[PDB]
Amino acid sequence: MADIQTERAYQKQPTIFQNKKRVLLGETGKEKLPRYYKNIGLGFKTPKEAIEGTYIDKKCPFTGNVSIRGRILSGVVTKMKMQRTIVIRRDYLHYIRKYNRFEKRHKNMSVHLSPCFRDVQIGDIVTVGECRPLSKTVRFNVLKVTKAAGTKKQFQKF
Amino acid sequence: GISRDNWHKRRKTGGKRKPYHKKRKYELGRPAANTKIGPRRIHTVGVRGGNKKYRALRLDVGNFSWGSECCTRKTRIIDVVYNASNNELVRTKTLVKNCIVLIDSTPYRQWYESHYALPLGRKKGAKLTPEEEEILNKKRSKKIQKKYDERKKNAKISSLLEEQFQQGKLLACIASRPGQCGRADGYVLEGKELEFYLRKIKARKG
Amino acid sequence: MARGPKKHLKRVAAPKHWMLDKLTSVFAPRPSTGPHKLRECLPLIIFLRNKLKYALTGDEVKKICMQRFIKIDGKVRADITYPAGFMDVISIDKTGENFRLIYDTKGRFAVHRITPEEAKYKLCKVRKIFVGTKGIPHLVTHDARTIRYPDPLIKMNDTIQIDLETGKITDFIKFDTGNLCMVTGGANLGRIGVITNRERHPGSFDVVHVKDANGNSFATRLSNIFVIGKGNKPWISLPRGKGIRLTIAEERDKRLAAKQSSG
Amino acid sequence: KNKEEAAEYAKLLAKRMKEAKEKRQEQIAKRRRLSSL
RNA sequence: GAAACUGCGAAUGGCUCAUUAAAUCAGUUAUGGUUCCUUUGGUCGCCUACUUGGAUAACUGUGGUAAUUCUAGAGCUAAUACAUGCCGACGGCGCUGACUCCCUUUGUGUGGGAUGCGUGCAUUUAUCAGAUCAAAACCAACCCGGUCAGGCGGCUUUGGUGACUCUAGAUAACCUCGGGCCGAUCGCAGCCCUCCGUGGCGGCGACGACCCAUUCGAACGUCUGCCCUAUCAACUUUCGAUGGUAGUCGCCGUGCCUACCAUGGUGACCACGGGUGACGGGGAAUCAGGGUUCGAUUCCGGAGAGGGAGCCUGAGAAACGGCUACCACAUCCAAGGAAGGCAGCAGGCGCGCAAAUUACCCACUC
RNA sequence: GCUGCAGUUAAAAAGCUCGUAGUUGGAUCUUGGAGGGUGCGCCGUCCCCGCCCUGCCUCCGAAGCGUUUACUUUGAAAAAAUUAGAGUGUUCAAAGCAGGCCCGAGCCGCCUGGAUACCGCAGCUAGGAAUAAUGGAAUAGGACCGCGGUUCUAUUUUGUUGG
Repeated sequence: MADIQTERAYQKQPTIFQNKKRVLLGETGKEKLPRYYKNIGLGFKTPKEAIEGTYIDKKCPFTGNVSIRGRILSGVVTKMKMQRTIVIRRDYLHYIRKYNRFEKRHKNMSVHLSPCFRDVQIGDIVTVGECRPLSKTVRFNVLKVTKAAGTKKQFQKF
Repeated sequence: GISRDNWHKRRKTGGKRKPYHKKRKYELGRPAANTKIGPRRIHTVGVRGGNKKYRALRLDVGNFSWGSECCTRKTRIIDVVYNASNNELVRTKTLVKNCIVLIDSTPYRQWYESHYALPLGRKKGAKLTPEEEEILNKKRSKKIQKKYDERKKNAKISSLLEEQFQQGKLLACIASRPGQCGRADGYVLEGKELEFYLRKIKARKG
Repeated sequence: MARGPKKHLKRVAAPKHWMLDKLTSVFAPRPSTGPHKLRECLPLIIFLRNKLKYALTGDEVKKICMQRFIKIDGKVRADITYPAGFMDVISIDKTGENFRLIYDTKGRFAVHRITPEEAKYKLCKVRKIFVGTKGIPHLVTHDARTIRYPDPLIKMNDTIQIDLETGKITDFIKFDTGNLCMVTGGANLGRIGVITNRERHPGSFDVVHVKDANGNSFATRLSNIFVIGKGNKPWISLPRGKGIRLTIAEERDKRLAAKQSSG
Repeated sequence: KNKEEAAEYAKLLAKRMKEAKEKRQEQIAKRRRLSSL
């Protein structure tokens, strides 16, 4: 959790209003914050964390004001140095006829990562989706965390 | 002049982008209104695609709405108290979106007393006897007491807002973009936001 | 370039299906702004002097038009480069001819005379269906005609019989498995046929498996499919050929057999 | 003219209910049969 | 009907390839991130109304300047230029209401009112709305329908897209104001009046406007593909380098910019740096097959008009057959001044291995 | 010199080994009978196909929906010019996109045209399931209202509305 609100500006979802009010129990009222969410589409389940969560993230595909349209890509997570954003490495095959073997090649792609996803840990394969320019670098948003404790080289548990 | 284009600076690779074409009007951009509080002045600006955008420089009244009330009143904007972006904005008393201002309350008070007939805070007897009392006294027998009776329950109003009423100045957050729109509008703070700003207002103050 | 709208067309960079020659000049007509997209249109000038042979010059095409001789969908059009298109009518009166612009199996606007009725109505494919201003709803057809208050069944991709004097939809056809179809673009441009299947993709791109009256099957993008009535029952004239499509060998077999003997 | 179109359109949508309304009924009644068991 | 004013074009075309090496660009995608003239489709009732104010050109006349696409001064004076502002009306409907009846002291329940006084859209803000599902026992209130012996039951509603804070509706205002909109045109030629002079009506033929969509587009965003080089191996930020967060700015996305706050982002899968007989592609040439090389150049996309930078207008231009400064060049002069940009068509100099008429026409193609 | 080079002595295997990147990687997990194309004079010859001597589940469609891919296969999307390449009497041809007829003109006229193909990749579709990788349960886990105690949330419905 950690107090979100943290900054100096009051974090809130736009046009989702309040009004607490008098009388007893709650008190005001118990949830104290109406929350608005939506499913991205493309059959990406909007994870519970999004609905359950307090966090604000405009950039979030479920909780925020961003639409996912365009290319849907998958990549492996190389970095999770930056707050709320990750870098994924995309391997692809380059074909060279002139004589014919193509050589592995890669590209790194910066992509925003909603706090709804966690355990975003380097090594994880992830499915990101195209989006409106979030930041000068970031074109994408993490839609699904593919996972696996597998890759055994260790034993994951639950 | 000013040039939204990235095509200066450096990419992510870090390589020196080489100059392609000049600075192009399509990329065009501008100086800020830096709108300031006081007797109204506005200027028209030519924007892309025809279309005219108001640049407000100096504003004294805005249209601020009391959300929980569901009512909006036009008041003088007294001053700038808090600004997340930059402090100068506050000290200079410059108007921008997200700026936290103090409006004036009197229009809100006049409406509230009239509609609920319970007067805010615990002001005074002499005041009641004077004007606003006349409204309170009202009557029609009849006319209005029945309405006042119907109301009650809400009418609690929230401690933080009422306390502010005593001052005669209410905290509000500028919703609109004065430099763009030419209107300095906003909503009275409240609930949680009001709690956060009060914490900021006292905390930093001293 | 780079400050404004192009006003010229280098001929050669014009759409093939007008079948303008290579020599002649540098520039093709270039369709005015109008009810049909520039690629997908047939500037009257090409119709009057390139298909119908009424005109020789472009100077003549103009002289014809200023008479008022020619109406498109009923309402005299006086521009040389007016962008007429699919489902348009075109009526030259003091000559008594009604023509409907609808495709070859080549994919070429065909010279297709229609009766003095029929000329009354055209079939438009719904492009969007809209709640406009004040709460009114509207449909938008391919040919850029907006009709308010349509009946609530009508949904994007359905087609719609427009009156024509009056505007006014005077019924409709749903897009459902088994409807007759006209192909309005792409490799299969001009083929007519029933349906069979719409394969659906979220994100983007829906394909329509079509089967012709010869059990010939093919796909195109949903964008390219136009509904024109009920199997064996088109709601308009079809051009000779019933948009069939025949192999270059079949095509040769017909060409030599029908003549140098066979009347 | 616009008023006539709006009024006529409402009739078709409102009148359609009669024929469509029956459709729903063929569900409510059955909703009891399945629950029976 | 010379002209002038007005409106529109002049942002297109034509020309060259210098700059420029993931830049440009090609194929693919996209705008749910936005602007869009025009066409096309829609949208237009609330006591000067039978219609408001007053001035500039063309013109006349008088001139100035060595020389000017210079222009003064004055006297007029046109408008679909300019600044205004209305007949139109129509209301029941909202809040207020002299009040009054019935079943019950006070009250409580059920009721209904003569007369007063925000309502067209646009924009901005705030709020609501934008309805998804199956059954029962009791208590407090009260609607109808069939009733006698307090006693039996029961119903009505919300547009679309895979996903929007989408469209649309309701409430409170706001003004972006004089500075949103709702319109202050022509030339040629028989009607009728619950009734008498009026007001209502009739032929031929001569652009604006608000808002929405459309069309031609535009501006950005996706990937995937580029020459040589390591005698270029670490690079990028205190003059933002990568990210958070909020604002200002822009047509709009975005470190665009700025504050604060993090310390990032990239590299042997060649980054960074440098070079270049590099504009990029469709294409071209050489033909076993594989390949090998070129592409400035009749099309597409991009770029520039002596070099650099800035700007006005307008929907669209960072325009040079616009302007403006400097910088480099050149020209006229009565020496104070003043006027200019052939990588447009011809032509000419210089350059070189190398490249045409100082010609005719808008008839074709547009 | 991919296809398709040479390196003992001709120009050319580092003095030798370790070694990261890169490249490269063992075996092993499903087993005649007729339909349609073109030759030869009612007969047959020679391909191609489902067969004989293999998506689950949800509970025909729909939907659930994919273990990841690469690959390959079938579609769409794929500028014109160009190029390969059909139809076409520029007299021939390069070209060009025409033309050829009915007709002796009273025909107050007919009509065929101006194909198609290629189009890298990447992306989009789709079928295959070999090949190459890839998925887990052995410090036990997944399945099936197998069953329960604990707690939460959403709206049908006791006419209506509140507890």
